[PDB]
Amino acid sequence: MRTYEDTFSGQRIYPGKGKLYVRGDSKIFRFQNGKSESLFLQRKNPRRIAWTVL
Amino acid sequence: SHRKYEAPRHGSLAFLPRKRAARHRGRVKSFPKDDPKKPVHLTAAMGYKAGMTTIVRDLDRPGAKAHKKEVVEAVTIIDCPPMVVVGLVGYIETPRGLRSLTTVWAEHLSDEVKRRFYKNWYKSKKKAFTKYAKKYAENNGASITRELERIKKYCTVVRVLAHTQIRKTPLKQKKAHLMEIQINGGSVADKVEFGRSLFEKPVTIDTIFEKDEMIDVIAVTKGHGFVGVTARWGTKKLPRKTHKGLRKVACIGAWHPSHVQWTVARAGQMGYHHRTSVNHKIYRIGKGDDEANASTETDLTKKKITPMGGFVRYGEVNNDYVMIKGSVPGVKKRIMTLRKSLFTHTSRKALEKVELKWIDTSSEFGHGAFQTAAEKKQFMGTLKKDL
Amino acid sequence: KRGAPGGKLKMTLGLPVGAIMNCADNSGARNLYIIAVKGAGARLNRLPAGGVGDMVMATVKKGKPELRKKVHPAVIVRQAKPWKRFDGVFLYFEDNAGVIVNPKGEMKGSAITGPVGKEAAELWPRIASNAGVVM
RNA sequence: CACAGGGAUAACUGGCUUGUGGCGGCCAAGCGUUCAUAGCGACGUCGCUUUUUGAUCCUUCGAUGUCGGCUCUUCCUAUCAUACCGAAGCAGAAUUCGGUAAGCGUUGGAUUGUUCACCCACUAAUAGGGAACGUGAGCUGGGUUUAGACCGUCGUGAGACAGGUUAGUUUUACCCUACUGAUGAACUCGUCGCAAUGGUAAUUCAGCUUAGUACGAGAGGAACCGCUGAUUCAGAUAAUUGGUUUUUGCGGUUGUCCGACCGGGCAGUGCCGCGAAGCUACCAUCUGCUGGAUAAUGGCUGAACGCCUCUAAGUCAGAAUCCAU
RNA sequence: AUUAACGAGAUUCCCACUGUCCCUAUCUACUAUCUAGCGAAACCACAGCCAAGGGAACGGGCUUGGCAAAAUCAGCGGGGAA
RNA sequence: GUGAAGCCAGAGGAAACUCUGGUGGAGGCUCGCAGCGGUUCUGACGUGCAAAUCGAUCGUCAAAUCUGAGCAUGGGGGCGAA
Repeated sequence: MRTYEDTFSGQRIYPGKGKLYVRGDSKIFRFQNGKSESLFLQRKNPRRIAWTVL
Repeated sequence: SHRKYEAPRHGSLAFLPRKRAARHRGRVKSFPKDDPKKPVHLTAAMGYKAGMTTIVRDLDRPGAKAHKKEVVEAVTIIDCPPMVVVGLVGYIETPRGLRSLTTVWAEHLSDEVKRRFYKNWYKSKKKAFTKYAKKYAENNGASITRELERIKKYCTVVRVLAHTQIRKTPLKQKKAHLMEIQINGGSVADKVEFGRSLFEKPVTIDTIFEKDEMIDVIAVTKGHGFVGVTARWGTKKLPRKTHKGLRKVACIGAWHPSHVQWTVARAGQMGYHHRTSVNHKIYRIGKGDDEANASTETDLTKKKITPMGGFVRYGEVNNDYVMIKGSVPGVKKRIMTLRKSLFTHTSRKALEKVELKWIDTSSEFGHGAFQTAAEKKQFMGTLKKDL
Repeated sequence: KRGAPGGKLKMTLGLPVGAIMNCADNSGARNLYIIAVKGAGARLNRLPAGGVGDMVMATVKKGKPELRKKVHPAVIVRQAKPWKRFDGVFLYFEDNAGVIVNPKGEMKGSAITGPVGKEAAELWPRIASNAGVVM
């Protein structure tokens, strides 16, 4: 057992939660909930979202 | 003429009478076969259903694909405050069946059980067992010891009367529940002696059941009001251009059968039926006094099994509990009934010895992200309200 | 013997008969049109369907004219519908792809472009020896 | 196109018959390396069935809604697959003939209104039929079968054609019974129990090992147990993933109105992003038991018939069958 | 015999799109439902549980059997050759 | 929305006549509101609001377009883009 961090927002991820995404260029993204990936697939910049860790 | 293309029937005729259950409390119909060489022991328990959560463990199944790797499974939590023994019953064999001939009660009864015998308790006089209590301390209880001698003489099976302490749960109800539990033991004299010694005493669930044991659960399922054929039995929907409704059955019978038959799907009541689900497994029996009952061998965090913010539409568990793999019939707060198994297990999958590795305690009221409040405080930092 | 992998654990089936997927090797084809599934059962009105790792009978609709108007076996390598393994994690790729194979299992092509699912790699040894990044 | 009538008389069901259609027997010339009967059978001859088509005209013309498909339940056995068995011109593998058996299954598509048929692909297998040629107050209206119109052949003409083609209104249940569920009078009000009768449920395949073993010159090429998965069906549940949005919960924005800011109205929910709770999906997760009695067949002791024989008295094993749990 | 433009004319194929379909799920408004007030019509020999028999050759009533317990509410479309 | 004849200015040519930019506003032409009509859903209702209505979607829309009052033709007769 281990924990991961959301790629878009930095929230902690526990086993069985979130999703795993693999893009065409063989890049791996991890998400913790539906809010993160809906913003990621909308081409939003994480540096302008006020609640992200980054 | 014959049917064009073959297909199996919809639904099953085994559970055919789809009417509301006669009684709210689940009813046990059979008990495990008696063996007079085992020590005396009870064979049932009863408790209340809290909720579900997620666990993580590693698998031990040689030859499988997921051998020696971690898996994720769902479990269920049952609240189990201790029970109190109230009396015992005896039965005899007759050419028409079994029948009871005697029963004896204890001297003092709690106000929980006395509520069960009344429908308007507030304006009553509460004289339930007042005249019966005088049978004690009268000729040194000569009347009572005569009935106990009768059961030792004419009876073949003995059961015990027990009730729950609903006052130790967050439930609003104050009326307790009463049932009978059969005693399987060495001898009829041993059965009565063991049963009589337990009057007005508490019994904990750890004495009845033990870890990794295969049990059965009996309860009443969730109810739905009044449903059509499409959801009740699961028939194909009619085309979009159908007049006078399209959620029905097109043909309900031939001509000279001449009556609508008992095997055709029709609308009616769904849910709230009595059901018996078998072959469930026990992962862990947790004690209520322990303050670290949700910890494991590898995760050393000190925490209890109640999630953050408590179970939804339920309080928090402060008593003992049992963790059961899978799903069981029944909504939250409903009374459950637990029974020892009738089968014989030699499957090498029911003989597995389970050891847990992690237990989820995140909030189920949303997309919870943290286990405890201290862990959340460290990550979050400090807030304005913290002054 | 009939061609159907053994030991395949159950997973969500993302593509039914009639789906058109991409081709991910240098055989010369550009798309694959699905017409059957090898392990399909029998049930009234239910379309057959398959997922990542099982063998499929397919025809090419766009590519070298030498390869067209025939029926070839094929193996799916990635699907666009989420599915979970026994470890509890849901995952999904970006598109659907497959490769042309012999009925025995040998690949017709020589190289595989892009990632491949982990289940497909384990069942078919020939594809594993040719693919790059897995999962 | 009209009127008075006809079941004294046709087109559809039902009834009697079974020539034709379908299915099953008897005799034994011959075929079958040689040898009538492993598997077939000429010339002849005895039967069964009512899913083919005819013959008849008994019942309905003050009306029984007339093709096909969709949906859903049940029954028959003349058995395609599955369990257990008997034969061979049965070495293995693959096949052919027969017995007990209807418990359980029998599919996805191209063209045609089609019933019927014909090809591609999967599968253990894609067997044959009945119920007013099941099923229109259950649907649909492609075909046939009113009135409009076109062509070909026929008729001097009006017009004809079981020849081709295009467009054409599908009504009513609140009554009785039947079925699915829900209350309930009489013997005081209650709690805890027994079980007469009625219902009943599971199904099939693959991979590893046995094994490149038995068998065979070679080519080829099995099975019992054991282990792990999958197809169709059934009963529950919502920790996780997906769907739903009137939580009109928070945010973004167009038009107009309250003098501007703040805060709001209207555009039947103005529109968009996220969205807890509840419901919900082989689009998600869990679970589905073993006793008795037998049929086919193979046997034991043993007469009738001083021998022999599974049967005559008695008796052993035994199937997805039957009855119970 | 050909034919540009035009057509709520008949027919075949391709791209985009979609709950037509595999396979169903959820939400909203007005009814259905309960109450107060008002309040009709079609239809009707008498009536209303089955199996077989014979009969004008397909009975709710006849013959032989199965059986059979007051008064009632919401749905349904097998029968009354409705 | 498109832009027919007529007209103005410039360029090429031996000539006959040809190019380029504007102006002008024709047509039983075209998209599309009110009016007029009535293709599909074979939708709603079908003892209805109605003995022909209701909703969405549709055809035409400056001309063989729509319409009020007054007058003429009367039953083997009238009138009829049939």
